[PDB]
Amino acid sequence: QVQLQQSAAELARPGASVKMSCKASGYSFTTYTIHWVKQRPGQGLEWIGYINPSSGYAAYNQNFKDETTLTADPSSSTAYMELNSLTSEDSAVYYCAREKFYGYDYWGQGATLTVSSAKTTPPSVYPLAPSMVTLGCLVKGYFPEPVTVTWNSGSLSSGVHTFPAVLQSDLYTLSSSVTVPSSTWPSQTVTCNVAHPASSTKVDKKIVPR
Amino acid sequence: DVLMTQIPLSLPVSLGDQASISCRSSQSIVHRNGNTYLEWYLLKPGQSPKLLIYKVSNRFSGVPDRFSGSGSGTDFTLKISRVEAEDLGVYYCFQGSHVPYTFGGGTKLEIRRADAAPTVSIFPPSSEQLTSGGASVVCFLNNFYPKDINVKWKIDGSERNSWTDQDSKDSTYSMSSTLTLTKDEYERHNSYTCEATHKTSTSPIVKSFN
Ligand SMILES: [Cl-]
Repeated sequence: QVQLQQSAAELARPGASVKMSCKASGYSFTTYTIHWVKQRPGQGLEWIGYINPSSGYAAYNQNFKDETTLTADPSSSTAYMELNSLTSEDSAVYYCAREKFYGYDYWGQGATLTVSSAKTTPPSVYPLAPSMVTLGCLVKGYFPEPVTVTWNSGSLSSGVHTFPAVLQSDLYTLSSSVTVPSSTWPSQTVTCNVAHPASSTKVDKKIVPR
Repeated sequence: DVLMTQIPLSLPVSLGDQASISCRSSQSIVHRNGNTYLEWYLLKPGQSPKLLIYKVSNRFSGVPDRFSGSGSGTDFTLKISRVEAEDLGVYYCFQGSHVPYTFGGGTKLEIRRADAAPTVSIFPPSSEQLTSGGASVVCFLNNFYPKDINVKWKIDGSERNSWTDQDSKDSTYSMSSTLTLTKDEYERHNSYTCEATHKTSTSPIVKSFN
């Protein structure tokens, strides 16, 4: 069970530093190099660097070498990317990935970095109630990205539509919908589960029929 | 740096047809050891990148045999035979021969299916949000094709947005339009109207609420 576990969301102040981690498990940590890749909405994918935990050598994209430091701790099977002199330009999703023989075969889940002076704000979660019936929940007024939404703890997966967040007045708003057969609601309970990792908050909202 | 130029930017394709994506490097990407470390990755919405092809032409384990890679020197091609709906997303080529490693700009593969009219639904502000002191009317326009669509919000007749990626199951698009206003302004109006104009039907799809 090869796994690269990151952390979903980091908020850091302009000018500060942040140290993101990539905990590897399921294989011999020192035998593969760990690479870091940046995904900024309108800039494709960018390779940041890699660290070879066996030799200790880190290679850097020279465009970011003055703001980037890569390290690895074999005793905890963890790779780290430290970014310094942060600007809004550094806000992005960052992935770690392992490689040795056939390219980047396993990837971390990604870590959303936001560089801002704004305070962390958990979302307000409101229910949206009215052959086929559409329900939803509105996840309003949170910062920073991201939030995750499931329905019935992941048991309700077909018929879901989660919409990308929109930023207004420095806060994000997202909506999620789920379409269900009428014969099951409100007999079988339906709950939207919202997670805001940056504030470490989880909310479960039952959609009452009223 | 090695520039990776990917063609086309957008690749609409009908189900079962073939598709071809090209990648051209600004210089040869033959490593000193004789290998060409050209890889192909697929970024599906909401998922980490997925390795498809390594060393130009070698299919990664678990990748369906309908994906193939070819090319040499500076010109490389990803081929998808009998495209399936699960194939949609953004394809990237990647050269791992010369530091800094570089990705292509990405190609968004989109499924071309029959035109589909959206299912429109409108949702009033919940009780909880009203207690808070805001008012959001939410309009879902779900399961339509193609992506382009128009939405108009009208309060008492007078005039007053988030798009999903393409759905991997039925190749349709969905959109959410949220009208935000103060609770005081909400209390002093009666009819709220969400109109949906799409390529499918000549008449608009109107959903209102009192
Ligand atoms: Cl590998």
